[PDB]
Amino acid sequence: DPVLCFTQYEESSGKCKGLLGGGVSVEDCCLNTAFAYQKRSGGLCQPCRSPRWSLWSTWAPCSVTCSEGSQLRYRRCVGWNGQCSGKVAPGTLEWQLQACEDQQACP
Amino acid sequence: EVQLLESGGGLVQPGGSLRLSCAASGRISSIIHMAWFRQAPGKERELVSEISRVGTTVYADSVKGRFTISRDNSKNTLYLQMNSLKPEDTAVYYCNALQYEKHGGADYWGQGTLVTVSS
Amino acid sequence: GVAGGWGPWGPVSPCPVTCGLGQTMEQRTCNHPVPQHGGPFCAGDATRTHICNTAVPCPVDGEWDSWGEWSPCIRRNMKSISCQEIPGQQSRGRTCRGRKFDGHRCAGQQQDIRHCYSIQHCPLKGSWSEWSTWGLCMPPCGPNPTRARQRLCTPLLPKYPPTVSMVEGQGEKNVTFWGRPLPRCEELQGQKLVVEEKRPCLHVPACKDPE
Ligand SMILES: C[C@H](CCC(=O)NCC(=O)O)[C@H]1CC[C@H]2[C@@H]3[C@H](O)C[C@@H]4C[C@H](O)CC[C@]4(C)[C@H]3C[C@H](O)[C@]12C
Ligand SMILES: C[C@H](CCC(=O)NCC(=O)O)[C@H]1CC[C@H]2[C@@H]3[C@H](O)C[C@@H]4C[C@H](O)CC[C@]4(C)[C@H]3C[C@H](O)[C@]12C
Ligand SMILES: *[C@@H]1O[C@H](CO)[C@@H](O[C@@H]2O[C@H](CO)[C@@H](O)[C@H](O)[C@H]2NC(C)=O)[C@H](O)[C@H]1NC(C)=O
Ligand SMILES: *[C@@H]1O[C@@H](C)[C@@H](O)[C@@H](O[C@@H]2O[C@H](CO)[C@@H](O)[C@H](O)[C@H]2O)[C@@H]1O
Ligand SMILES: *[C@@H]1O[C@@H](C)[C@@H](O)[C@@H](O[C@@H]2O[C@H](CO)[C@@H](O)[C@H](O)[C@H]2O)[C@@H]1O
Ligand SMILES: *[C@H]1O[C@H](CO)[C@@H](O)[C@H](O)[C@@H]1O
Ligand SMILES: *[C@H]1O[C@H](CO)[C@@H](O)[C@H](O)[C@@H]1O
Ligand SMILES: *[C@H]1O[C@H](CO)[C@@H](O)[C@H](O)[C@@H]1O
Ligand SMILES: *[C@H]1O[C@H](CO)[C@@H](O)[C@H](O)[C@@H]1O
Ligand SMILES: *[C@H]1O[C@H](CO)[C@@H](O)[C@H](O)[C@@H]1O
Ligand SMILES: *[C@H]1O[C@H](CO)[C@@H](O)[C@H](O)[C@@H]1O
Ligand SMILES: *[C@H]1O[C@H](CO)[C@@H](O)[C@H](O)[C@@H]1O
Ligand SMILES: *[C@H]1O[C@H](CO)[C@@H](O)[C@H](O)[C@@H]1O
Ligand SMILES: *[C@H]1O[C@H](CO)[C@@H](O)[C@H](O)[C@@H]1O
Ligand SMILES: *[C@H]1O[C@H](CO)[C@@H](O)[C@H](O)[C@@H]1O
Repeated sequence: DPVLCFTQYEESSGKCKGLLGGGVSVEDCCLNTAFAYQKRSGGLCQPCRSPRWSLWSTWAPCSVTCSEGSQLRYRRCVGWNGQCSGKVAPGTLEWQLQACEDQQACP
Repeated sequence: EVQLLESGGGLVQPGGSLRLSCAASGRISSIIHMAWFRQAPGKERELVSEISRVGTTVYADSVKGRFTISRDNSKNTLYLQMNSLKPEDTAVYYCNALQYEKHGGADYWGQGTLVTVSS
Repeated sequence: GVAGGWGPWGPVSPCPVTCGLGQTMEQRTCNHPVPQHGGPFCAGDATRTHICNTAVPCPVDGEWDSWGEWSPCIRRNMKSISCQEIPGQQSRGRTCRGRKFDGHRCAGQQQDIRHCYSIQHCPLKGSWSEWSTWGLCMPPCGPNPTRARQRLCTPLLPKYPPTVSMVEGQGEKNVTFWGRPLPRCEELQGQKLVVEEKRPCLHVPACKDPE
């Protein structure tokens, strides 16, 4: 199924950069494992290198603006043609959940 | 076959430098990577640094910035320039050359040369 | 003939890469059929930028996987060094993964070795730690997440040197305690080793992939 193929993966962000063009399979795109690709124009960028976990995302805003709530962060198995540790496919998320509190008391 | 012959080992103090050389001969056109490995007392032989025909290199984290691998194609020699030497660099160092897979994938080895760093 | 019609697109120059895809200019010729006797010329661009595919894989350098677990602390001349002031040795390894199509080998040690003292199953005097900070809410995405904190019966490590010279020549290698000891505390809340309290997390947001 055709893919958008790119020459760079930003890594500090999951952003494809340097469009080479569409109309090419991911296999052909990833013959150079330094490349990256998007299945759709406004979608997730995956690098062509072998999979590994990305860095944890920032914690999302606390689930309530006042009193105790909870907040999530996540990381993604990014790459192609393999598995991240845990025997899991590229694209999979792992999540962490923590207690949080913006305001202590609710007006 | 490719034959490798290293030289340059010796005794140096911490912070000193030494340069190893390795002259290659034989079917050198079949080689994709040349490398230095070392075997420290009590340890398995490990790759220290390697350089491809196109010029890309990799270094062990423990020697990065201190050691520099290079080739003189006009002399068919490979060099390891070691600076800022530390006692933990003491080891027998071996020249290595690896063929492209399309030529058979063989590894070839020099005989080894001893580098001792001591105060 | 009079009619103009483009021939097939084709590269202007060889693909400027030795593996994978690259970009190249491509061109086409007004010769399918050639205009003749004043008939119209082919309309459109004679050139475009386009992907070219060498179909050859690029080298892929190896990379180390993660270190495995340390092997048991042992000394080659002795059956058991546990619970004694005797350094032994211990190791762990890792593997170079993914190298292909003449990529580089992994540089550095495949095995890591260190000195160690064994406290595996050693009785040691224990004392109860203060509460740890609350942990993560678990399961992060499953029903009813809860978080935990603990007090632990913490062993008093024996007061051995942290570094030892194994050889008459100078050289102080670190020595690290290894193994699970058996710390001794009087019970707290009915427990000898771990006391744990749990609390629900509140207003848990759903795990939705931003994608
Ligand atoms: C004796 C020298 C180190 C001496 C040193 O550090 N002197 C400091 C000083 O002079 O102050 C060691 C460095 C690496 C060793 C060798 C390497 O481990 C490879 C190989 C391993 C064998 O088990 C034993 C033979 C030997 C050739 C080893 C013999 C010998 O064990 C060597 C050659
Ligand atoms: C025995 C071989 C030479 C074999 C050879 O080819 N002889 C000619 C022949 O008869 O064909 C030599 C070459 C390099 C040597 C080693 C290297 O100098 C490094 C290191 C130097 C230490 O003095 C002694 C141990 C040793 C590993 C050396 C022992 C041993 O001295 C080695 C391994
Ligand atoms: C050997 O032990 C020393 C001493 O603990 C380690 O050196 C550092 O020591 C400081 C204390 O002064 C610690 O806070 C650091 O965490 C230690 N590590 C580093 C990298 O500086 C030394 O790392 C130990 N060596 C090994 C191989 O574990
Ligand atoms: C975020 O800011 C606070 C100061 C409140 O004004 C929040 O208003 C609402 O009040 C309920 C409880 O009274 C909270 O649980 C919610 O966060 C919110 O619905 C405001 O959202
Ligand atoms: C020609 O031969 C190929 C076998 C590779 O060795 C090529 O190297 C590769 O070139 C691209 C950029 O053109 C890099 O992205 C790859 O990482 C590099 O290995 C060589 O040019
Ligand atoms: C997320 O967790 C910690 C930072 O909180 C690090 O181990 C790393 O950044 C990981 O991706
Ligand atoms: C979550 O926690 C704080 C923000 O609350 C930071 O350390 C960072 O954003 C982390 O991801
Ligand atoms: C070639 O270019 C387009 C179609 O590719 C048309 O304008 C016409 O067919 C011309 O021959
Ligand atoms: C070039 O463009 C497409 C294929 O790339 C076709 O319409 C035709 O082959 C043209 O020559
Ligand atoms: C393994 O060793 C180090 C990281 O521990 C680096 O040189 C590189 O990541 C290699 O694959
Ligand atoms: C093993 O060593 C440390 C963790 O003990 C890290 O550098 C990394 O996890 C490596 O694989
Ligand atoms: C060996 O060292 C400690 C246990 O002594 C842990 O960091 C881990 O088990 C490692 O493999
Ligand atoms: C914990 O249990 C009590 C304190 O509750 C004592 O036995 C001692 O402090 C131990 O550490
Ligand atoms: C844990 O609980 C409280 C503090 O949260 C104190 O009683 C004490 O620190 C205990 O260890
Ligand atoms: C856990 O709960 C809050 C923070 O989440 C504090 O009371 C303290 O950190 C405790 O360990």
